[PDB]
Amino acid sequence: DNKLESPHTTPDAVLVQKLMAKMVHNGTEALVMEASSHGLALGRCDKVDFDIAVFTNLTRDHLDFHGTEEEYRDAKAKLFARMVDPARHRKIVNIDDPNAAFFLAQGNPDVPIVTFAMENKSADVHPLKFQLSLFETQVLVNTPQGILEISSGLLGRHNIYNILAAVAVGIAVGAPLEDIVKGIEEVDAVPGRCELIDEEQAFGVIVDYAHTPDALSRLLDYVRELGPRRVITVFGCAGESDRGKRPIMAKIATDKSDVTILTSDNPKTEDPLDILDDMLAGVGWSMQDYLKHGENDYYPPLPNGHRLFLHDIRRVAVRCAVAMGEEGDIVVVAGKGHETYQIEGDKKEFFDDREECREALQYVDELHQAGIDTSEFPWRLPE
Amino acid sequence: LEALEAMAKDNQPIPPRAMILSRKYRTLVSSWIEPLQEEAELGYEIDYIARYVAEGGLTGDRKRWVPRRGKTPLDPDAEGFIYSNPRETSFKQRCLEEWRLHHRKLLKTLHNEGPSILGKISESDYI
Repeated sequence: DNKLESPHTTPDAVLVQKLMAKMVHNGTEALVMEASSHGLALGRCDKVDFDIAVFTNLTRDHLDFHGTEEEYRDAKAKLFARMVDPARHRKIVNIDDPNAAFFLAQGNPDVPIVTFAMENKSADVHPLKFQLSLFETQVLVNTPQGILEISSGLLGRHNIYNILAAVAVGIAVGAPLEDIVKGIEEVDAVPGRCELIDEEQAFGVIVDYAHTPDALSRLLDYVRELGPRRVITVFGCAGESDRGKRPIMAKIATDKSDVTILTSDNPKTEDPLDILDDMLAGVGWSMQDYLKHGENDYYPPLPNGHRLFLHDIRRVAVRCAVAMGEEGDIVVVAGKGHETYQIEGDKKEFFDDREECREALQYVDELHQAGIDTSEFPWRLPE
Repeated sequence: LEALEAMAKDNQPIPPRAMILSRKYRTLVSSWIEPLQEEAELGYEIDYIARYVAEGGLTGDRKRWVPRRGKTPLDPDAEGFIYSNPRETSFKQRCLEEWRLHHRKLLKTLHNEGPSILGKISESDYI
């Protein structure tokens, strides 16, 4: 159950094998080595006999590193064919992806093959239920091999696809669907990636690791699908990161989100206001304007009808975002989903965490009773 | 226009200081139209990201409009002047201002020259 700290995403193969042997000697009955596409292409999980080698989503992975498409899938297929047993290897993957079928075609044909696609009729898997929600999305899977009950996923299609892919691995060990209750609970346990909303009585507040424009837009679409009302997002770029990303992301956020608060998530040896200006350049504004508009109480809204707001401190920005909410409105924190380190220049602070956002939801009642107004960034105070 | 004609007569090209403002519409040709510090409507939408990569995108070479504490003008057009760039005034505003100044100096001459004038109708015409 425990996980050792490793700097790289995939540790050394010899060290991983030694740790697996030490665990299997005492304290563990099985040593499963799971690695991503890059780890499998590097040779971490390749030098290990894999009993079941299935792909959750087969697509163009490591195209810039390997220099050729479908390289990671071919490496995984070769590693599975190196050590393969009859009716022991599982090829559960989405049938819509051509790389998945290409990888399943290679290797020993005696291995069991199955598809986890929902729209495909050959896979026999389908949701057949309408219970999508931000808290729990339960589906009644009706398949001959898959289990009846499904896991509650936070996402609409990604989490549903992950649950459908895991149902096959859960049913391969045990045909009874009662054993999948623990797996469904662990899937609904709100893991690190795209953490769910806090359990406090308040509006939706989610933490996501949207460090790229594509992931930011995907998460914004996922939240717009579920979001009944105004969607507020707070994120920042990285000092010394590619600045090409900066103009587009701000625009992508301002397009979907009605209220966007931009703050410096990681200064990383760059001025906070210096990168915020480059970010606002995407929507057409500059720091001099914002400030002049700011001097004015108005803060005029974007021509599309959405309001943009800028601050330099991440803590106060997250607090104002978590204090500005409605019954149906949702706030999305996209700076650091699975990270709690904030480094401004040489100094590094670990104050940033989800507990900071929970404290804001807990203490917003005092500001509400006192009379402070959080509807707009210029807060109205008594006198 | 007179200065441009003189430069054309003396075969002097325009210096490379044709500086654009925050809005890339600004130039010596049309910065004096009624809509000042505002960009005109075009068929295609303004591609701010395209502009970003055009000025220089992630090559760390762009003019970031952020006010600084030091006594240095953030606007690049103010460079070369002792105090600041001349205040922005439209052509129509300049025309109405010079018209008002001409009429004001005419009224001043009428005041300090007495009622005696070329006009022979004094009573109603003075008022």
